[PDB]
Order: sequence, then C-alpha cells, then structure tokens
Amino acid sequence: SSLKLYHFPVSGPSRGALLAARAIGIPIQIEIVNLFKKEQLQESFLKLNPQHCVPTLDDNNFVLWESRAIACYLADKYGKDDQWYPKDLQKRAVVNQRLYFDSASLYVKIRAICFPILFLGETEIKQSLKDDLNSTLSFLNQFLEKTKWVAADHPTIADTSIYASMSSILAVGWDISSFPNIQRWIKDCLLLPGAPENEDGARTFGDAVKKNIKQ
Amino acid sequence: SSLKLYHFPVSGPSRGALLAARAIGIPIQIEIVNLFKKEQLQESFLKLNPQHCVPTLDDNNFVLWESRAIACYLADKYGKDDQWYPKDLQKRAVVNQRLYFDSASLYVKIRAICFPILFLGETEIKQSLKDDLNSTLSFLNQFLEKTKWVAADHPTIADTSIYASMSSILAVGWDISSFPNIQRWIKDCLLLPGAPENEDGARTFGDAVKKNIKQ
Repeated sequence: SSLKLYHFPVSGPSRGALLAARAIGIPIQIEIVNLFKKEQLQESFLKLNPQHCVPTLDDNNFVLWESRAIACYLADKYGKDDQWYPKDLQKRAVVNQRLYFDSASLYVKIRAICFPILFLGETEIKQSLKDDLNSTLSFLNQFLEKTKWVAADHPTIADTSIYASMSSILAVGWDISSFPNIQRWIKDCLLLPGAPENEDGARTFGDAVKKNIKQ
Repeated sequence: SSLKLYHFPVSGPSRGALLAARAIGIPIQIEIVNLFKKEQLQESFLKLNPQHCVPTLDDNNFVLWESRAIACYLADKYGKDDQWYPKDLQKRAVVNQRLYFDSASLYVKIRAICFPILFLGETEIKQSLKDDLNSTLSFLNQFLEKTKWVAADHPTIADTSIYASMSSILAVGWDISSFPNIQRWIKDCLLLPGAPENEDGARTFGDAVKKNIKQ
C-alpha cells in the first residue's frame, strides 16, 4: 500500500525522480538498488519489472519506470497545488519541453561522456563529446536568461530533473564559467527539498568517474 | 491565428510531431524548413525561436519546440476524445513513459549511428552502436508482447513518435528479424493517419544515410 521508489543514489535520473518526490512532499519508501553489484540484487526488485530499470516506482502495484514519467505522475497524483507541474496546457507544455530536453539532449550527452569512462575502459573526455555537451549547456544557459528557474519564474519538476543531471556532470568537474545563468540557478537549486541528498549521490557518481580519468 | 508546424520531413522527431497532428485530426499549416540548406532558411522561421529548432509549433504565437511536448500539447488542446493521450493518470504515465523511452533511448541511439554518417565523415555502422540500438529494440519488442500498440491495446501518441523513430532506422536498413512484435506493429503503423507522408520523409532520411555508407 505504501508508495515505493527503487532508487540508485549514483544515478542522475534516479535522483531526479526522488527530488520530485521531495519537492511535492510525498512520504515514500526508498529501496536502495545497487546497480554496481548485480549478484547482490534483491528479489523484491528483480520481480516486478521486465529488466533492471532504475528508478522504478511501485504505487500500490502500479509499476512505473522512467524518471520523468514518475515525476509527472507523482506531481499530478499527489501534488497539493499546481506549482510543480502546472495544469494550464501551455505552461505544462513548457515543463514537458524542458523534461524532454533533459532526456534527449542533456543527460544523453553527460552519459555519452561518463558511461564509457565508468564501464568501457575510457580514460579521457573526448573533445567532440565535450563540445556536444557544451552546446546543450549553452541552450540551458539561455532558458535561464528569460526566467529564474528552467521553465518558469517558480521551480517545477523540470528543475528537479535538470538539477539531477547538472549536479552529475558538475561533480565530475565541468567548467561552466561561460554560463553565468546556470551558475546562478545551480545555487538556487541548493534550496530545493532534498538537494543535499541529491548532492551526496552526485558526488558518488562524480568520484567514480574521476577515479577512471587519467590526468 | 492558424495553427502552424515548422517541419523538416527528413527528421524523425519532426515527423513524429506531424504524425500526432494527423492522428488527432487537426488542420495545420506546414512550413517546410530545409535544415540541409541553412543559407536558404526563411525569416519567418529564424525569427521566433532561440535557435534553429525543428519541429517548432506556432499556436497563435505560443511557440513550442520538442516533438513529444508538441504531441502532448496538441492531443490535450485539440483532441476530440481521450484515445490518443488518455487523461487517466496511470494510462497517461505509461504513454509518457514510452515517449521518454523514444527520446532518451530509441531516437538517441538511431542518431548516434546516423548523425556521424550524414555529417561527420563516418562511413560504417560501428558494432558497439549497433549492439546498443539492438538492446533498445529488444525492450521495444517486449513492450509489444503485452499489448497490440506500444502503450495500450489502442494507438496513442507514443506510437506516432516511436513509429517516426523506427521508420527512420528501418529506411536506413536494419535487421529486426529478431523482433517479431516490432515487425507486427510496424505493419499496423501503416494504418495510422499520415503514415505515407511519414514513410516518404523516412525514405529521404534513409537514402541520405545509405549514400554515405561504404558497402
């Protein structure tokens, strides 16, 4: 009956789903799933989903994966107001837009850099990949020129997801001096509910990446 | 006042946005934007959006990019029923989930193969990239084991987006013999409104990729 999140604190998308739960203020059971140690994986997790997808929400046997789907579902199902995911179709479209930007451009390009370094024997950040990510950062920097937060002048679930992504690469070490609007926004993100909890997982992600980079 | 889509028929995501407009049955002005020829780009397009983003919707001066945000916005704003994007939160979450799967896994991995071949001098499909895409196809093949369409036993905007993506790689030439459920579904996709229009753009995409592959 209790709402449950299967969560890997190292994962940006997993952290984005939890940040959304913190923001809307829902009590949630958190089952830690260590994806680094698959033979230690628990039966309660392996049972419910096609494959090892994290984050996974179990809301009273409705099983949902995909961090941003979770965020939108939680906001509409348990949100006590509209702020976090506005019901107005045009305001909602802008939040959805930033969410798809997170999923299709931002985290994709962070992952293109970090995944091969963590798992595939890569020891450096490729220049092409760096430029690709920086082009996406530039777009984010522009979003934040217009409004205080990514999708409005108030925080939304688009901020929790994009914060989870940005905190991941920033913990690896990224020079964002070219993007003063991101610099401003990332300090504002520290005020978000569950930000330290996010920062701790991001730091674990960051440390694991750095560890494999030959300086 | 008229609803307008800035569209590049070659682009999967652009085709996914148009397919959604066809599915919900909304009359739309279509401004063709040839991204292959930037110096020929029209003032009406360069004016309204931060950078050259396609697809871009102009709904009475509300300007929206991101194909899947467009699809959800069109479905809620102009949909004559619920079928295409159900209002039930759990059914909606599943469609959102498949949309994020399209944006974060499927089209991302098609693009990882095709973009460097089109633009960056790549002449072959890397084995690593092929395996990566095939792993995502396997997941899609499983979605389609449970239900006739990707997110339900009726078609949704998740099918229009994923069809736009799948038609793109299939036109390049991909062996999906290992995925009988995708094979079934892709024939059903031919029944979708605007499917030929999609197939024609996908074929142009496919031809441009093949042209650069050294066999």
